[PDB]
Amino acid sequence: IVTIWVYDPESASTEELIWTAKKPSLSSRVLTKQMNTLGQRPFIFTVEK
Amino acid sequence: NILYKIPEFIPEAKELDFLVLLDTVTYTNTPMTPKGLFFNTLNNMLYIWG
Repeated sequence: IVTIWVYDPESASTEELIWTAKKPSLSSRVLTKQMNTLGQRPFIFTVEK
Repeated sequence: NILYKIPEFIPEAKELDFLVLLDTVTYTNTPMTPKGLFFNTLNNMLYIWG
């Protein structure tokens, strides 16, 4: 099970830059819901098949 | 239901054009005077002006 959100490397927390986070920060949460309103959804695509 | 609390003072933006109004910002000293609001129902846009 993978959990995905959107984050901005300039206005992110310290954990999200070294890949040790579990819960989105305030900037990442607000940006994620703002991009969700505009109609953005991620999907995972396997390469070999 | 309450939707927003308009801040008393306008924020500061030295070189920025858009500012996503979070809970951690810096305010100036000039007061903020809201005069009206406008809703666009074709694209679901809200504007507050003053």
